[PDB]
Amino acid sequence: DFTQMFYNQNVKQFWLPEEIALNGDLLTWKYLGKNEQDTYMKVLAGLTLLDTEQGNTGMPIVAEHVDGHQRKAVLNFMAMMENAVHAKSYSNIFMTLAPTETINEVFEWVKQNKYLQKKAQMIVGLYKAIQKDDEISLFKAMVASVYLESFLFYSGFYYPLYFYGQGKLMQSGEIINLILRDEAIHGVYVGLLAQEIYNKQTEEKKAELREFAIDLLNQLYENELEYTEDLYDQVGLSHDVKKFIRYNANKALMNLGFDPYFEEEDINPIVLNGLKATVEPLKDDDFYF
Amino acid sequence: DFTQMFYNQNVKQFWLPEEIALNGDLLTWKYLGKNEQDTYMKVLAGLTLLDTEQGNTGMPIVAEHVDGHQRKAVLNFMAMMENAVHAKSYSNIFMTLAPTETINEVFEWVKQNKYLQKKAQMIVGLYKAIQKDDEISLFKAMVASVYLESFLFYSGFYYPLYFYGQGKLMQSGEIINLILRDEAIHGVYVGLLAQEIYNKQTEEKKAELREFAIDLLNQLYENELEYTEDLYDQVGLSHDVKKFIRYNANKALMNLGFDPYFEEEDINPIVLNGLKATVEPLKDDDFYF
Amino acid sequence: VPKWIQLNNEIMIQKDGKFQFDKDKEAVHSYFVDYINQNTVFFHNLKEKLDYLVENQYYEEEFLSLYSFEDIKEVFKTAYAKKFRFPSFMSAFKFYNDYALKTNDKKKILERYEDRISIVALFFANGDTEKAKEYVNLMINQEYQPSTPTFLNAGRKRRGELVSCFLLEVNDSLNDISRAIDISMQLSKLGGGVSLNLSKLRAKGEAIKDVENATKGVVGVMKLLDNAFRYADQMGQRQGSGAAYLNIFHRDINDFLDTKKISADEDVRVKTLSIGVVIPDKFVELAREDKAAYVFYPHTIYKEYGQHMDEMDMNEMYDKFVDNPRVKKEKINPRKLLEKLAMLRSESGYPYIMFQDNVNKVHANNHISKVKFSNLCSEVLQASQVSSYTDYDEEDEIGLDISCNLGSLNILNVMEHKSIEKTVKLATDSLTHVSETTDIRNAPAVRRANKAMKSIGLGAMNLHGYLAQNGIAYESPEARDFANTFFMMVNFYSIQRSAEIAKEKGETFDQYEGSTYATGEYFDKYVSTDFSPKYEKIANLFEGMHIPTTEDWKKLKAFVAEHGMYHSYRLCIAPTGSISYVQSSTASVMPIMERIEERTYGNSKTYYPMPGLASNNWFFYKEAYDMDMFKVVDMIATIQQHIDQGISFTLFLKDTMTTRDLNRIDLYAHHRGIKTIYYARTK
Amino acid sequence: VPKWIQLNNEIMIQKDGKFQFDKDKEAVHSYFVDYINQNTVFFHNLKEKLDYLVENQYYEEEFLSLYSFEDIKEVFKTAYAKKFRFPSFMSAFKFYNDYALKTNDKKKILERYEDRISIVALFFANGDTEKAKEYVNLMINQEYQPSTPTFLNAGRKRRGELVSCFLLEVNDSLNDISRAIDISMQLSKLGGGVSLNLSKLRAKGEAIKDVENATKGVVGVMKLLDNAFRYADQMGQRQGSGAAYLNIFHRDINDFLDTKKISADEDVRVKTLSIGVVIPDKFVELAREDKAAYVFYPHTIYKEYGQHMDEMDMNEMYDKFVDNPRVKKEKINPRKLLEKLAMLRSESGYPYIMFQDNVNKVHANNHISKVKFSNLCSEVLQASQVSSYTDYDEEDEIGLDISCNLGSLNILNVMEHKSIEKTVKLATDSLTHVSETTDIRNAPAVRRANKAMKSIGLGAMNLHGYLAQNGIAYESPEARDFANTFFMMVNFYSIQRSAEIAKEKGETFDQYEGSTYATGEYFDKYVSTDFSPKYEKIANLFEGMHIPTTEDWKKLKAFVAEHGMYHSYRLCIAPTGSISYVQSSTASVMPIMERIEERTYGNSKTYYPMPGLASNNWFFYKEAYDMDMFKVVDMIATIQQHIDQGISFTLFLKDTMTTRDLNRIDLYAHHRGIKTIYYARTK
Ligand SMILES: Nc1ncnc2c1ncn2[C@@H]1O[C@H](COP(=O)(O)OP(=O)(O)OP(=O)(O)O)[C@@H](O)[C@H]1O
Ligand SMILES: Nc1ncnc2c1ncn2[C@@H]1O[C@H](COP(=O)(O)OP(=O)(O)OP(=O)(O)O)[C@@H](O)[C@H]1O
Ligand SMILES: Cc1cn([C@H]2C[C@H](O)[C@@H](COP(=O)(O)OP(=O)(O)OP(=O)(O)O)O2)c(=O)[nH]c1=O
Ligand SMILES: [Mg+2]
Ligand SMILES: [Mg+2]
Ligand SMILES: [Mn+2]
Ligand SMILES: [Mn+2]
Ligand SMILES: [Mn+2]
Ligand SMILES: [Mn+2]
Repeated sequence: DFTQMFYNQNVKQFWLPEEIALNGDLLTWKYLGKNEQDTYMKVLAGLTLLDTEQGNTGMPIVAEHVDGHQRKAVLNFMAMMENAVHAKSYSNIFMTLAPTETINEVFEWVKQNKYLQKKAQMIVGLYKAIQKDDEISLFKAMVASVYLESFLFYSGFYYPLYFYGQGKLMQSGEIINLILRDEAIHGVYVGLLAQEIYNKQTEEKKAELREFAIDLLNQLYENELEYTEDLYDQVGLSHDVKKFIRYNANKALMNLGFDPYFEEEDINPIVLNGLKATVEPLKDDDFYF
Repeated sequence: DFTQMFYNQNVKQFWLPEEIALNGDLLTWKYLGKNEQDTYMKVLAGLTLLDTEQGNTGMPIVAEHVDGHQRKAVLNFMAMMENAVHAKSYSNIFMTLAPTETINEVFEWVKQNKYLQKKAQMIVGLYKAIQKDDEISLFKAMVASVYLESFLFYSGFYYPLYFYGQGKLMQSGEIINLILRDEAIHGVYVGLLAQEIYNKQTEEKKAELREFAIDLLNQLYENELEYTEDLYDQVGLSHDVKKFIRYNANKALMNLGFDPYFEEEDINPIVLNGLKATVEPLKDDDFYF
Repeated sequence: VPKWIQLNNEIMIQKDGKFQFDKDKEAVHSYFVDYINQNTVFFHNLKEKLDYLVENQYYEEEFLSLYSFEDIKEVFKTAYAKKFRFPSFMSAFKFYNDYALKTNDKKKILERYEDRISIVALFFANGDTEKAKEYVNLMINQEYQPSTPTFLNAGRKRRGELVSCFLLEVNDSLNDISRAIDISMQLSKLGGGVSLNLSKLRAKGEAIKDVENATKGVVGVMKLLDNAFRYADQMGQRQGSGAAYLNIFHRDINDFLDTKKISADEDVRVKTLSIGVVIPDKFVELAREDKAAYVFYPHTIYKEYGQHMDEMDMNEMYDKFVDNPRVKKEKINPRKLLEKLAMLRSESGYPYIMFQDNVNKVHANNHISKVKFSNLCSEVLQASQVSSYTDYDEEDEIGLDISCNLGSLNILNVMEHKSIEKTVKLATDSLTHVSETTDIRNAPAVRRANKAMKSIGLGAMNLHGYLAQNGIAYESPEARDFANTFFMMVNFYSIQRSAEIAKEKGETFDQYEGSTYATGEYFDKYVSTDFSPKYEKIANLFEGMHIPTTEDWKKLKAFVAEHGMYHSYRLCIAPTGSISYVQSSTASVMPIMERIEERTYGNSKTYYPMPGLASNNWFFYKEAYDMDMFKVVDMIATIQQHIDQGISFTLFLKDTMTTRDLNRIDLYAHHRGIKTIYYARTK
Repeated sequence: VPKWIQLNNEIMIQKDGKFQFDKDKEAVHSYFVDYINQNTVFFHNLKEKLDYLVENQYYEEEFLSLYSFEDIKEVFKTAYAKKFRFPSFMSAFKFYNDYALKTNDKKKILERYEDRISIVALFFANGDTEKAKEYVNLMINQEYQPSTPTFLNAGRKRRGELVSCFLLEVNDSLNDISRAIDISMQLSKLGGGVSLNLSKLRAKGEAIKDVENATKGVVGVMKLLDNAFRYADQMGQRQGSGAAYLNIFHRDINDFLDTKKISADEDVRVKTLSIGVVIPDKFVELAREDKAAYVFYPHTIYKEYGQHMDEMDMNEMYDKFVDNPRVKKEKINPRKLLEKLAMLRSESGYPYIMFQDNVNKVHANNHISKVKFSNLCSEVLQASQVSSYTDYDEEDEIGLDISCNLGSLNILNVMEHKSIEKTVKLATDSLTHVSETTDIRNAPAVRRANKAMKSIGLGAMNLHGYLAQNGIAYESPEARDFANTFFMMVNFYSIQRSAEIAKEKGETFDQYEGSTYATGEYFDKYVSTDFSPKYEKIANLFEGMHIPTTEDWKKLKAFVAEHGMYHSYRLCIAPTGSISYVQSSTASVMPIMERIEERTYGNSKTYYPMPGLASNNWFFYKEAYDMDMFKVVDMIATIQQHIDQGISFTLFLKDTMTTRDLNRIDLYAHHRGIKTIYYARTK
């Protein structure tokens, strides 16, 4: 009942980072403190890693196991967006704002950062555990994917949105908003596929799947807290970001058909403010008036 | 040396089925004989069936085994074009020209056809034989992929190009020309990835891989001749189609860095009208002799 | 955020469900109370100011030396007596950011609006204090606006040329191609937009010294020109802008067009080179009848007939070219080519469309040459003769390269002052002065054609603004009636001023005797058709002004016959990009794109409502995209029937309409007599 | 596959563990008895052949009209009396595919080797039958080989220019840049490789008339020249090849080098324009001492001193540039720049390296100008004066743009015939004739320099072939002794012929009086040092030939002082790429790249063994990559001490060695007096 409308929405949202000129951010970037620039680079690098694995591994593997040519076409399109559009856009931002050595250093930093490695290990592990014709392993990977789309990106998204909302780094911010618009629909779509599998189960099996989903969320959440503190303490924003990730965790649960897990909190209003042509042939009657 | 350049060319060639209005083809379709309509339907179904294998297996399997983030992104983009763009385009052409019952029957026929099946299963067999961390099996699959993209499609492309060059079925011919333009670049790109593997091999292993490629080409070519007579004798075109197959076989070989196999022939003019050394610092006393 | 920017952004904040337009006025005050007056250099007297500007190489000594200091002071006093106030913040911002003279360190303002206007008037008058005061009253009433080159650079020592539209003919030779590249670089260095005709160049696969398949076609020349324009970019200030025009019957026309496709490779696509296509009536006839057309190899035609393909009438030559075995040609589908043009215009707005026969059926100087191509803005339509640039130490055959002189009437200000005649004549005199004072030492054909043709372009702007502030819809028949009458009066007084200048100086433009002005044919439709308003509202708009009748046109025809005409061309309607802001006017005769436009300067946002926009005239300020393009074509044709050159005519399309709609608009423009189509801007 | 192709491939099929070299000979026989004799066009006699070639616009009739038909028949009979046989298949294949005259459709062969040699000799002699026979005997014996332009195009109606290389000086102005682009296109149209000195152009971020940070630097001119050479590509037959030379002290030197980086962006990358770097001794001194160097802005230096940066000696003016506050400069690390040069040469073989002080410490015409850059093959090193191309309608100050005619001595054939003197004098006469009949109507500085300098380039080929066929290792001291003696003889007889031509014509080259030839300084090392062979084997090799001593050199010095020299420059050793195949000779004085080279033609593959390769001389034909580059540098310096211009010195590197090894080789070349380094080819 939904794939065709997701297909149409995904293809109509198609974009490339080159559509957005980035040289306009040069001055507001220059004006940020060293702490702010450091957090910003690292935040986008963490996002780049997530999209790299979502594009290389997550979306293609889910596409392989989901039945139906149209469902596969949507998932293939989403996979392309992850690595050919999203992951690449971050390099466009980096290449504009930062010198090569700072770019090299931040990519070295992703490799050695323990929270980023842990979250990649956990998510990719679940993707690679999918067994052919085994719907339960597939469900588990789809939960992981929804948590990546609708929860894990948000510790990263906070900062570009926080600046966009203050009228700073608005070109980079425009790219990020386009990425976020895509991930929101990706999280909903994968969520609907996960619910399909969940709804086939006995009540006993469902109870176990909820346990899996909640245990996984808590484990990812605890790691994300440490990651958030590590990045944001130097810019004074860790508590604010934590509220934001809890907000988005609830959205991820809802995408999976589950009740919200965290209590509602006031999000920084700045971040809330941060949020070919058709061809016809010529008729002989078009030449006369 | 080449992936970013191909990335650029691929993404700038992006297109969607909806861009070409198909209904005006009915004004020339109605004037074709039964044999012409039959051949066109059968050719179209042949292309559709082969391209589905490439979207579901060929491109995603190569993307899975190739190392490199940027290569995986380009390959993902190509897989997307197969599943999201090409497959929808072929379906659109069919739905415009034939009623539902006729489409189902043509696909039943082509699905049972000996020459279409022989080539489809030969290609799919090589994709299924790729082994993790075995570059020889990957190379063999890449050869199969290049043969599909740059050679096997062309016994089929001939007919839409033949009409397109005569002013018939111009809307579907425009679509086919866009598809063909994508397959050409797909073939060239996968060809470069195969040459990379080939160049890492010993001289004996190279000679063995050359023998594999020529042997495979021979098997496919002999089946193409039979496929060609089976479809094109009823419309009197087989002689010229055979010249077009050999010409495209030579292009496929050149994509794989191999010499042409067949002598140069002229093509039907109607179809033509349709168509790093180690950096070591200076240590001083290198200026004195 | 500065106070004036807050006051400007307060416009969008709606009070009682209405935009706070009046707040914009307050912004202007702030922009002058907080910024302009603080950063404006003041002197004890005008003598000290003039001495400082002359000594510091800001002004030129020659034009100021023609007047006594008392006369210059009187001109400045006349400029300041108006007490002119910018009605909107964007007008003052655009003037003081683009046109006001600043110090070498670009932190202080040396010129106010009155100072710049006085300097331009003194430059125009060339020693006549009364004429300078007349120019000052013309520009401070904002009835006439010199173009951006003239307005910005008049009287300044550190300046580019006062002409920025240049049309070059390129002959089919390597020497001529290299000379065209050199001249394009020199004119872009002067700050001018350069248009080159590439139709005489032989297509790809032609013979060079009887060796086959040797020519690279016009696409290689376009690559060379694109590199030349990228290199010559006004000393790294603005992006080098160039245009290339090719006849649609040139064989390279597809490859030409392929230079603007997004899928084109790096060795095919030209990024800083605009492209225009010249479409003769023969192509439209072939597309209409669905007959397959032929694109010809220009060099084979030149070898067979001794003349270039674009130098002869394709309507009578097409059948002979097709039937000639020695003329090489390729089969094309003209309807497919039209669809390709529409698709390319949808994607990028390119190419410009020139309807050759629409231009040349009313061209007054067909004896000199037929108009083969247009300018970078697709409104200059003049006769041009190609030059034969030979080898070194060999005399070149210098032809005629078009370079017209731009200047725009403000229709609202002109008509509210009831001064069509005086404004048109004074603008013609100023354009004549600027054309006479232009001397380009690196473009021989441009200089020769400027000396001979004496062609000027007198445009108009604020047409939609005037119509909306007078309760007239741009698409209404009353608007077309007003445009007909107003531009017929503009043409009448422009011809009268040209004939008066010819009588005073005793000279006409070169080869005037063969023109339709000399034979009286040009005045035919003017001595038989009365162009008085057919609607009472338009007649009341023209109240207080004498509307030339058929008898007046007969008298003007006799006067032109007796005395001649000084200018080969007089009227051309340019886009008027940034000067429309300073004049608080809508751009050109085009309808407005947006009622309120949002712009981003630095890291700040700014809001410019269209001039005179309010709640009462909000509906009359209809956006161009919402308008019917057929009625816009009708209005532009109504204006074009009184303009000797072309009009920069941009199509305004919605994303919903397809290439069939674009082709229909183009074909209706061709049917209605539209000479050029500039852009296809999709909303 | 053809029979001769199989016979040529039979070489690599070893018999008894040895290559079948003799099979190659069989191939030639097949290639003649199955292809050449069947595809040749035979006439009843020579009269019909000459008439057919004249009326069908194959031959120019003017040079043939200077001889009666009896004399032409005698010349052709002299050519055919030698019964010349190509010893290898590739020699005949290369001649009949690249140099033999074919029909318009290229289906038949009109010119044999003897026919081509006779036509070239008749063109050289200019009406002298005995001189034509002398040239015929010189070329049929393969003692002398005219360059590819001269050999291919002499006496042809559809010919290009006989000059191979052209060197242009580009002044720092838009007019001069555009003229340089035009001249580059004109000379590439003529088929010659064009080299442009960009060191006078001001760097990026310089002022164009008081507006600062306006210039695009040498990279924009590089892009313009790259597009010009792409457009002018010999009518699409041979890719347009250009060279850009920049002084290492230019501020743009990094950006210059960045044009050849494999990671360069498309807006910077240049792909059809070779790059060369001119390194004064000051840069090497700064790098040696590890003192941070300064690159300079040329326009600031020109403003302060009135002369261009490359117009004066950096070794004496570098400190003045650095200490001058009015000169703008940027800090660089000279060792880092050297490492960047080595890395670039490892990656792509660029830039060419020109050691300016090594060129100018022995340059004989420093009074006219210092050598500031080299040609596309980095072997032409001549004085050049920049031209002042002014505005249109203004007279241009025409300078001197380098251009010389190439011709190579076959060392093996010259020494086998014991005719160093006769071959050198006849080659000098032929090159003088080629210079005299060269008249380029679109390059004024090139024409003036050809008329005044009268510079020619007499090269040499088959040095390694002669050494290996005589049992001398190319790296051995005996080989360097042979090169010293042979090239001293070549220089002696070239100077003697130049002085004899000056005496017989009563004219010297322009400004000869200030040259070191006139003052006698040039002969210093020749009147004090004896260059006779120091080894008995080399002396035996030179038996039967009078080796000039210090007394002969003193007599020649007196003769030059009395009569002068006709040629400013006489000897330059070009790479001699494809014409070395026809002569059965190793390319230039460089060591062989490979003993047997496998080249793919069409769908077939062919193997060319080095001339004279066999079992007994297999290890004397040592491959260049296996050789010590220091000993190759020693050989090239030994030859260079007797060559007034440069030598195209290609470095042959192994993949194992680092950029430090390349830098060491470059610094040893600079230490040993190497003037230019051509290529860094890595195996
Ligand atoms: N809208 C405006 N357009 C142009 N200049 C303005 C504008 N508003 C203020 N100025 C400038 O600021 C000055 C101050 O004008 P203000 O509105 O305070 O009163 P005023 O009676 O015009 O003043 P003044 O004594 O300067 O003539 C004006 O003389 C003028 O130079
Ligand atoms: N290696 C070669 N180089 C040049 N021309 C050759 C060569 N081999 C054969 N030819 C040409 O082909 C002809 C074939 O004759 P071939 O050499 O076999 O000997 P022939 O008939 O006894 O006569 P001759 O050797 O006296 O010319 C030669 O006369 C010559 O014109
Ligand atoms: C016109 C122009 C010049 N230049 C550079 C290249 C030339 O080497 C250099 C000199 O240009 P010139 O032609 O000499 O400019 P000019 O004579 O008007 O200025 P000046 O009096 O200072 O000489 O300027 C650009 O880089 N881009 C341009 O568009
Ligand atoms: Mg010509
Ligand atoms: Mg200058
Ligand atoms: Mn993503
Ligand atoms: Mn996603
Ligand atoms: Mn496909
Ligand atoms: Mn494909």
